[PDB]
Amino acid sequence: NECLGTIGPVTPLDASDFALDIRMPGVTPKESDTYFCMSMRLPVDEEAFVIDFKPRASMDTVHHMLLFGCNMPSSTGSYWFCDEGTCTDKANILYAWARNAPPTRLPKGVGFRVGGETGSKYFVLQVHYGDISAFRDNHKDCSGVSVHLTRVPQPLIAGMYLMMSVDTVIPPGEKVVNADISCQYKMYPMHVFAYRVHTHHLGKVVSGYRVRNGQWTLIGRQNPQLPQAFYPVEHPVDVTFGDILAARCVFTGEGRTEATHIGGTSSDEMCNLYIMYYMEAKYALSFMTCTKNVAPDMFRTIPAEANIPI
Ligand SMILES: [Cu+2]
Ligand SMILES: [Cu+2]
Ligand code: NI
Repeated sequence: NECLGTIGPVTPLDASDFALDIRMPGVTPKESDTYFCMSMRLPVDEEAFVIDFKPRASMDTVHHMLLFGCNMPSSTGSYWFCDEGTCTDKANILYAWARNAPPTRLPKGVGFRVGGETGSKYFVLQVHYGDISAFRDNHKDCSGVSVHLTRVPQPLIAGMYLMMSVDTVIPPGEKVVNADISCQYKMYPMHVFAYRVHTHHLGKVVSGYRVRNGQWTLIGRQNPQLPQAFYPVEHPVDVTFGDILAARCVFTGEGRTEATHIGGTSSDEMCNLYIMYYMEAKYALSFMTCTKNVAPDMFRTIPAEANIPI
């Protein structure tokens, strides 16, 4: 979508609301599959709430876009290759836009808390230029996301529960390697409303579940090779103190002449399940993470769908 020019990136929507456009600074990808990053300091220092997102993506070149909240972008520059890093501190994903899998809106009354003393001070945008054909014109690109921010406190707060493997090793040619992740939930109840799966080329299926008294409730199941957008859940699933979140990524080593471990490059793998949730404002925490596997055995009871592709 058009570069903003003279009007700037901030549009007053009303006294309490305003839209902030986060766009690439007129960039021109010179190689296919370029990952460019840029940051935007929040205009206000006080706490605000992000209540909507509107993509401004060029349907041709842009493969996917991710918007994160953090306090220390990886670079002080205008833009930079994301392979340099997104955020020095923890990058809290807030939005993902995938080319052929349109994003779902946040439920109304739900917002991510930013700014203030504890929320993100910056937004970091990542734009993945896949096919850079339409860039021979050597035209500058300003794709991005328009965020709707409000100072009006939201009754439900959005957060992210990230389950990620750190130790997986996929022997070469190995037909099937599983990456199990599990943790006991120890906070106030959260309600999952969307999920996103992330894996590199060896990923076949990624599934996540709430396990309560031994029964498995599907949160989300997706083939990570399909566009990695946040997909809505079939039905809202509350996760409560006492429950255990379980996730499994099914990989294959076929095609690889060497072992593949967890890592950031395409020759490495990742097993990430982003579980987007909402919590009552007074009980809400913005992010939780599980990088462990506390109930290995429990996986003997994982639904068969978790192993069969989709
Ligand atoms: Cu992409
Ligand atoms: Cu990755
Ligand atoms: Ni409920």
